[PDB]
Amino acid sequence: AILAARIAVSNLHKETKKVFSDVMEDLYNYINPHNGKHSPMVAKSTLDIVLANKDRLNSAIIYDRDFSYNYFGFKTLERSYLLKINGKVAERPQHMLMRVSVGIHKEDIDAAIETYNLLSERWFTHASPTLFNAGTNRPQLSSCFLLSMKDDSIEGIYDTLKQCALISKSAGGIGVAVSCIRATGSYIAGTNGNSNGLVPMLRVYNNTARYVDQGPGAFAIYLEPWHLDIFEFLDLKKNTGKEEQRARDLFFALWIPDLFMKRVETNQDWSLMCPNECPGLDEVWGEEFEKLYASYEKQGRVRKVVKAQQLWYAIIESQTETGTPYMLYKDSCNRKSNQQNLGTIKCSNLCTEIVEYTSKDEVAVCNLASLALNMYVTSEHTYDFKKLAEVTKVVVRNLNKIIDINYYPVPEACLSNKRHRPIGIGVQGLADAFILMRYPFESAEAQLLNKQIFETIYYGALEASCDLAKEQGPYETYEGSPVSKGILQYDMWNVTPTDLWDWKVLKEKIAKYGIRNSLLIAPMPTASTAQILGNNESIEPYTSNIYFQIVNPHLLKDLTERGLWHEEMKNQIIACNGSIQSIPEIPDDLKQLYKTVWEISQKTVLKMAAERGAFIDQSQSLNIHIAEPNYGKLTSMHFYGWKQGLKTGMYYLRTR
Ligand SMILES: C[C@H](c1cccc2ccccc12)[C@H](NS(=O)(=O)c1ccc(Br)cc1)c1n[nH]c(=O)o1
Ligand SMILES: Cc1cn([C@H]2C[C@H](O)[C@@H](COP(=O)(O)OP(=O)(O)OP(=O)(O)O)O2)c(=O)[nH]c1=O
Ligand SMILES: [Mg+2]
Repeated sequence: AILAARIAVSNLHKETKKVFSDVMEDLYNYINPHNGKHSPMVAKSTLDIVLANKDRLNSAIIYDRDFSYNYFGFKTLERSYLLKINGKVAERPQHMLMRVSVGIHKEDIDAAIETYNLLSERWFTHASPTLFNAGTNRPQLSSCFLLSMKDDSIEGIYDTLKQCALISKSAGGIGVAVSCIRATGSYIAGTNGNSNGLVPMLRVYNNTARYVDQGPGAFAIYLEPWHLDIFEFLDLKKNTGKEEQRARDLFFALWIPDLFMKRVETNQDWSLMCPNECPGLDEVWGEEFEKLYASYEKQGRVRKVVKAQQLWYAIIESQTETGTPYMLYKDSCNRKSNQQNLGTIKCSNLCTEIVEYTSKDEVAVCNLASLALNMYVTSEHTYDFKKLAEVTKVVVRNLNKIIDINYYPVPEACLSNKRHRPIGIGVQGLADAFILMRYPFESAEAQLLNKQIFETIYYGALEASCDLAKEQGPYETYEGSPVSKGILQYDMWNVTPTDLWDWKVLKEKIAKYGIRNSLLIAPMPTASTAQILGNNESIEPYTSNIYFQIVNPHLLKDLTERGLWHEEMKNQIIACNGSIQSIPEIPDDLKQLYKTVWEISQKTVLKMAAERGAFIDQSQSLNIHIAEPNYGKLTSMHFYGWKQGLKTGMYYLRTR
């Protein structure tokens, strides 16, 4: 595959123009061969700027950087990231990167080139939609969106459905909070009828997701477990059953109050409620939620009572069957959100890393990028935290520009992003960083470096956001927020950061100028970009020693350098489903370093998530890998994560 990749890049170079401004002119002049219609594939404002600075821009680009991409990463770029004219790729990766850089920075050519170099050297990456759409007409640069139901009426349900349609069309994933919609059997005063509840409503969402493609629609549906239709909700993804009791193309998440977990643990009863009868449960959290909920129980405003454990069993069994629902702890998400001055946060997003406020007037937006953590390790096996912080500042300014540039699919999204200016900086290559540092994932050394990486990210992000506020003013809803009061994320976990960074001085800078962004950090999945860049995904442990059979480059390098490589090892790894643990020739220090996600404790995975979690103001797309699951294991895992203070206790459950 190494030679294959070079030939394919060489072929693309052969088959494309060299000069960036030339390619930009061809893209802009494009004429539809069917229509004879002039449909520019790049925006005029962007072309104007490129032609006006063509010598600097053209001569900045380093075409040899195209050879950096591995075989499958490059094919993925050819497949979806490089603009085509009549089915033939016109952009080199370098062209697309500069198109992106100018797309974000406009007149600021200094800025564009700095971004172009970071991106082309692979220090970080913008999100797929940004890479698709930057520098094009009506550019939709943001990844995903959150929304609440407008109202518990046919009017509201269908207006919200139209929003999802429009957003899906513009290539956004969606998280939707549905708990305010009344349940099965509940009275409808305007028709003198009774509601059929959530399921048939969700079947309309399900078919709308099948209908409207991203640029299939990906809608995660969020429900709080007090809702009367909670048991049916839990069946919607299952492969068995009647079509009318199924919504199999949606994704499912629970927005879990502390009270539920406490009542499961102490084996108490659990009241199911109808939201028309028991209003506002979704608009309070913590103690205020607890009081309200118990008050409705004392008022008899309850439709059904079950054992908390019977609903617990249903949740776990659904996860055993489908890997879902996702597990979010509502009170952890609200109690530790810088956005908590806005009101109660009703849901997360499609990938469970975004925690942002949504109302009938506001659709929250996820503005995302990831840092390639592997790049910050020196030949010395030391971590360049200073460089990591420096790159993080660049990314904050870039995402901040994206908020003002973005073409919003609905006006509610524009209003939310404009008022709160949240961003989500994540990571990839965490497992690679540890491997490069020679630290096993579970080691104490990895554990300290995990904290310190995320301390650095948060610090650098805050610093750039603060400089932005000094330059532009704080975001609109800043005063009255926890950070305006001197409360940073780790304080809300009661965590004292290491001595690596000077938080006292940063807090003084923030007390004086404030900050530009209500939120900053959010480790997202990185499924596409990690494969483009050749890193392990996001914060995940090592997936496998093999992925054409491509042995992991780091392992291959280490075994080659020791004299221990033999081409036979390939098939032994395959026979061991990606493991190197039972290969006798490989030394123990290497076996430890290259343990797979299936050989790594999930308890330590959750702990390490909680640990970094103190420095992540949003949440984290945290998958859980349990080869051989059972109810005790899942129970233990969820309760452990809940009690660690995790916002997102579980994204996907994976097994084998
Ligand atoms: C489910 C269980 C668990 C996951 C999280 C928190 C826990 C908290 C308390 C008790 C169990 C918990 C998990 N079981 S597991 O998936 O079979 C497994 C065990 C060891 C290794 Br190595 C890899 C996978 C586990 N990880 N570590 C540990 O001790 O258990
Ligand atoms: C009319 C109708 C409503 N519903 C649901 C949609 C909402 O969740 C809920 C109320 O719909 P609404 O459209 O609010 O009905 P309404 O205003 O006539 O009556 P009320 O004053 O009681 O609101 O009932 C159905 O599930 N099926 C139906 O055929
Ligand atoms: Mg009504």
